[PDB]
Amino acid sequence: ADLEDNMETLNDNLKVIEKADNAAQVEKALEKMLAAAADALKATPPKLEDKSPDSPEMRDFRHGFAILMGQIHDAAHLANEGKVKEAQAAAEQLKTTCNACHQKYR
Amino acid sequence: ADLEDNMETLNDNLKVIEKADNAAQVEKALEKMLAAAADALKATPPKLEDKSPDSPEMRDFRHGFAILMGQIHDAAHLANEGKVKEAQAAAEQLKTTCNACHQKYR
Ligand code: HEM
Ligand code: HEM
Ligand SMILES: [Zn+2]
Ligand SMILES: [Zn+2]
Ligand SMILES: [Zn+2]
Repeated sequence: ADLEDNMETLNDNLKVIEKADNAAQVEKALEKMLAAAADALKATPPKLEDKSPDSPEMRDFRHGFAILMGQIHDAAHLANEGKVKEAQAAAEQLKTTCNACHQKYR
Repeated sequence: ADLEDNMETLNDNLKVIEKADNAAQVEKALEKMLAAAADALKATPPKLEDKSPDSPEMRDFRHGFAILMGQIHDAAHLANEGKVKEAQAAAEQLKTTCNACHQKYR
């Protein structure tokens, strides 16, 4: 998947998490988000097309996913434990990260 | 990249880290390692080449990388602060997460 498709995946699954009945659905949705975030980390977003691979901006971008994958992983543990609404709230607070990178780079 | 190439990148940077001259270099290598761990996440190891991508084995396999990227992440911050030494000792203990996975799965 390219970046836009990976982002849609992060989007489709946050939606699923909000409305899931049970832990297993939340946990799965979260696995799917982890994979997409991971697959997207190597992308070059259109706004940063003209900076070098090793530029502070590109490194910042990559670090944005390291945060995101970190919180996703944590949300995965809560859901894996059976804690549905804590997991759903962990998915909601992830949005800070989505937003802080869209402000800079989308 | 394929899994061999990613593991090569992991091993390689650890040796760049073991003998780095400044914090910048430790940070750069740790970052390269995070990206190679990100990319490897979705590989299927030869040990599980017959297993479904959603088997319990493959799940536990992907967890190993989630854990490893977390620890790389924290090591990256010690590097970034400029605590070169502590970062070098941090990277050395990552080998636990390397061997732990290798022993189950390589
Ligand atoms: C789970 C949290 C996130 C959600 C729900 C999300 C959602 C989205 C959506 C819906 C789009 C529109 C793309 C399309 O039309 O298919 C998009 C674009 C984009 N996102 Fe995210 N995102 C998240 C996290 C992030 C993070 C952490 C970063 C950066 C580190 C990021 C970087 C970008 C960029 C650069 C674009 C523009 C892509 C392009 O035009 O090629 N996103 N995102
Ligand atoms: C910094 C930590 C790690 C280092 C330095 C490392 C290094 C290596 C090396 C040198 C190899 C031999 C393959 C080659 O010749 O390149 C290898 C293979 C392998 N590693 Fe790692 N590894 C690390 C962590 C992990 C983790 C966390 C996992 C799984 C969660 C993993 C899974 C595997 C597998 C499945 C192979 C066999 C692939 C093959 O050679 O066909 N490794 N790794
Ligand atoms: Zn892809
Ligand atoms: Zn960080
Ligand atoms: Zn974990």
